Amino acid sequence: MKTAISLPDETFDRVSRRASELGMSRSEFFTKAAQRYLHELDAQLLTGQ
Amino acid sequence: MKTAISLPDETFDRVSRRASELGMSRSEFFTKAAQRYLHELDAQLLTGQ
Repeated sequence: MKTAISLPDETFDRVSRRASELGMSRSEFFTKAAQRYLHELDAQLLTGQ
Repeated sequence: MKTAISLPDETFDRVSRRASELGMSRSEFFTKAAQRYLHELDAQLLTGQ
């Protein structure tokens, strides 16, 4: 299923930039983002204690 | 512009689930993911060097 996300154009450009910094695809980026996103959130929940 | 990412149902479920753990929308999800992704890598660089 294509994740249809409504993002700003500038923000879209930001995503496009990061996916390109890595050299991967936007799909791979979202895959890595989803995992990094949790690692970050979990780091905040841990640090928040 | 809308991000058109191609994610499997297994992964789509997981993204939508994360967004649901927060209780926010997938728009917010990617907004926060893109920013948290930056801090995630930043936490690896700062620590690494």
